[PDB]
Amino acid sequence: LDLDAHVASHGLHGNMTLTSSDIQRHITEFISSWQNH
Amino acid sequence: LTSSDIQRHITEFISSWQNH
Amino acid sequence: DARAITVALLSGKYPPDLVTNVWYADAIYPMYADTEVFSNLQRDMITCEA
Amino acid sequence: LQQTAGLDPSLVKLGVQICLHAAASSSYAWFILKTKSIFPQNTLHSMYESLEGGYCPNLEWLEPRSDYKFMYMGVMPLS
Amino acid sequence: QRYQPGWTQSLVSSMRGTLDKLKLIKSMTPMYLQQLAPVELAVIAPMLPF
Amino acid sequence: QRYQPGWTQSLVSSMRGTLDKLKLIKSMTPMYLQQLAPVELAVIAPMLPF
Amino acid sequence: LAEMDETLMRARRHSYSSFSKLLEAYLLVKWRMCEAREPSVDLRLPLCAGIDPLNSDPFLKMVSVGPMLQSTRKYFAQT
Amino acid sequence: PDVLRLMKSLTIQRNYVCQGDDGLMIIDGTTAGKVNSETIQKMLELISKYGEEFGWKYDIAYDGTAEYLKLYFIFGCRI
Amino acid sequence: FDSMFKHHVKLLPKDGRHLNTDIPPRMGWLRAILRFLGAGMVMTATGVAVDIYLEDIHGGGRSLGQRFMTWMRQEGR
Amino acid sequence: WGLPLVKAFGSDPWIFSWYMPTGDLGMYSWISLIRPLMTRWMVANGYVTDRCSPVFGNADYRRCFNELKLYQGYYMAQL
Amino acid sequence: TVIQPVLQDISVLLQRISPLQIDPTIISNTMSTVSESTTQTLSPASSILGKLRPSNSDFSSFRVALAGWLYNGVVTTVIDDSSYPKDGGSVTSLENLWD
Amino acid sequence: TVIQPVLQDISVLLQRISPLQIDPTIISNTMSTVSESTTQTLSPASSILG
Repeated sequence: LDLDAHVASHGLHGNMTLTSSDIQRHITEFISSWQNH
Repeated sequence: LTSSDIQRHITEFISSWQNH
Repeated sequence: DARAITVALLSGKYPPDLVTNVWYADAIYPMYADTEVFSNLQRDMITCEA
Repeated sequence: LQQTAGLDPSLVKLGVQICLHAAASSSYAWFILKTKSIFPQNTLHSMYESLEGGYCPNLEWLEPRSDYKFMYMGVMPLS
Repeated sequence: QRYQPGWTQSLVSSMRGTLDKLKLIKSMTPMYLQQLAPVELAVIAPMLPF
Repeated sequence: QRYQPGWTQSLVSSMRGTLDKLKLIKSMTPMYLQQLAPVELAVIAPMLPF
Repeated sequence: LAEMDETLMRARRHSYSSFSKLLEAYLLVKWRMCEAREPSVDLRLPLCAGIDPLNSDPFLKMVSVGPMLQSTRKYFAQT
Repeated sequence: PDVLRLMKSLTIQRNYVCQGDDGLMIIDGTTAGKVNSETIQKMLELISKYGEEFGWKYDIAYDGTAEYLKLYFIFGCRI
Repeated sequence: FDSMFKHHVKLLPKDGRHLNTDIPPRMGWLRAILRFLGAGMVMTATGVAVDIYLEDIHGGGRSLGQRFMTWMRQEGR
Repeated sequence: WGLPLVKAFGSDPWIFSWYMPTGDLGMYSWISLIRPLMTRWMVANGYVTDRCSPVFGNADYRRCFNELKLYQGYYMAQL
Repeated sequence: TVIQPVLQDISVLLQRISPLQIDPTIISNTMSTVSESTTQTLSPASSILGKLRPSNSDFSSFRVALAGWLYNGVVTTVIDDSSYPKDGGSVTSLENLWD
Repeated sequence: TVIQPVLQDISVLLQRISPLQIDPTIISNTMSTVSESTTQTLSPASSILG
C-alpha cells in the first residue's frame, strides 16, 4: 500500500493500455519487418 | 489555392510510412 | 527466402489426369512463333561490326 | 459523399451537371435511365490505354476448380 | 538418451508421428524437378533475351 | 531413488528439462567476468578518489 | 405502440447492478499484447479501391490480416 | 483457325461461371502473353449470332474489365 | 480471420505456464470461446494486427467453466 | 449496436476501429482495452468504494454506470 | 538491380508453362491427423503449421531459384539471414528444430 | 554509511563504461519452451520465474 505510494494498483501485469505510443511502436516494427525481407 | 493534387496526397502519406 | 522454398518442395501437385506429351504440346505451341531471337542475332552482328 | 469520401470537386460538378440536365428534360427518370452509363463507359471501360507500370497480383486457380480454391502468390510488375 | 528425459512421454510420440508424416508426404515436387523441369528449362533457354 | 518416488514421472521430466535449459543458457556474463571486467577495473583503479 | 413506449420507459427508469452473465464472465479474462504480425500482402498493391494510405486504419488491418481468399458459403457449409 | 483453337481450349467446367442471367467467361493468358483481341472479337460475334436462333439476346461486354453480380474488378482491384 | 484464430491467438502465456490459465481437461470448449475474446481485443484496437497472448483468468478455468455452464442451463426460461 | 467510440474516460482520441464486434463482444473488447484509464478516471471523480473488485479495483462502478445510463443503454439496446 | 528482373521474368514464364501447382493445403490435411494430447504445453503440429506461412506469402522464391540455375556465372542465389535463428537457436527449443 | 556511497559511485562509473547490459527476457524466452503437462499441480517453469 505505502510501497508505490498511491500508484499501487495491485495488479502487476495487464495494467497497460492502448493510448498513443503502442500504436506507433507497432507500426514501426511492422514496417521494419516488411522492409527486412 | 492549395488544391495541389490527389496523387501527391497519396505519395505524401506513403513517404510518412517509409520513414523510420 | 528458404521458408517459401520448403513450402514449394512439400506441396507440389499435378492435375488429376495428366498426359505430358499433350499438355506440353498445347502449352509450348504459341511461344515458338515469336521472332525476338532473330532480331537479337542481327543486333549481335551489328555490335561486333561497330 | 463529397464531404465523407473526399471526392474530387471537379467530378462532383459533372455529376451535378448531369442531374440538372435530367431535371431540365421531359422526364427525369427516363433521362437518368437512358444516360446511366456515361461514367463507366468513359472511365472504367476505357482505362490504361497507354500503360507505364504498376503491380498486378499473382493468383492461382487450383484443382478441383469446382472447389473455387485460389491461392495468392505475389505481385508481378506490369509493362 | 541424453536429450529424451527432458521431454514428457506424449510429446515424444507426437514428435515422431509428425516426423513420420513429413517423411511420407505425397508431394509431387521432387519427381517434377527430376523429370520435367530440365525439359522445360531446355525448351525455354534458346529463346531468352539474355 | 529415495526422493523421486514422491513425485510424478511427468514432473520429473519437466524438472530435468528445466535444469537442462538453465545449464545451457546463452548468458554472456561469465565471459565478460573472465575476459573484460578485469581490464575495466584496471583502467578505473588509478583514478579513484580512494 | 403504447406497449413499446411504456416498455422502453420502464427499461430506462429502472436501475441495474450488472451486465448479462456472459459479459461478466468475459471480463474475468485479461490478455497481453506483443510484437506486431507479419505483413500478409505487399504494401504497395491496390486491392480494394479507397483502402489506401489516406485511409490508414482499413489499409493497415487489410495488410496485417490479409483478405479472405476463400468463399464464405462453402466455408460455413462445413460448420 | 485461331477461333477454332481458342474455342477448343475452353470448357465450362474450367472457364465459365454462371448464376441466373449473369455469367462470366475467363480467358486464361497464354504462355506468350495474352490471347489476341481480334480472335476474342470474332468469337463474341459468334456468340451474339448463336444467341438469336433460339431467341436469346446476349448482352456482351469486352473492355478489359471483369464484372460479376454487380461487382467490378480492374487489374485485380475491386471497385 | 481463420488463420488469425489458428496461429495468432496464443492461449499459453508468453513467459510460460501460469497457475490460473490452466484449462480443465474436459472443458476444452473454453479453448474455442477464448479465441473470440482475443480476436475482439486485437481487432477493436486501431492499427496493425498484433500477436496476442493469454495473461490470466481471475477465478481460474474451472470457475469460468461453472459460470458458463450455469448460463447454459438457465437460458430458455 | 456496433458503432465505435471516439474518445471517452480521458483516453486518447481515435483509438478504436469499427472492426469492433457488436453486442457483448465489442463491449468486452473496449472495456478490456481501456480498463485502467477507466478506473483512474472513475476514482478521480469521487466514484470511490471500499469493496475491491476483480475488474475495477475499488471503483464504485455500480452507481457510475447507473447514472451514466450505461447500464440503461446496454439493456434497452436489446429490446 | 539490373539482373533481378530477368530472373523474375523467367520465373513467371516457368509458372505459366509448368503443369505443377503449389497447394499448401496438403500440409494442413496431413497434419490434421497426427495424434496428440490436449493437456500438453507444446504442440508440434500447430507450431509447424504456424511456421510454414511465408512472409507476405510470396511463394515466388521457388521459381526464381530454378531460374538462377542458368546464370550461376554472374548470380549466386543465397538464403537470406532472416531465415536463420536470431541467436543461433538451441535444440531444446522445438521452434529451432523446425527452423 | 561512509563507504557505501563510494561503491555506488564506482557502480555508476562502470555503468557508463561497460559494454555489457542485461536483457531479462532471455530467461523468460528460454522457459517458454519447457514441456510440461497442464494437469500437474506444480510447474517448475512458473516457480523459477516467480
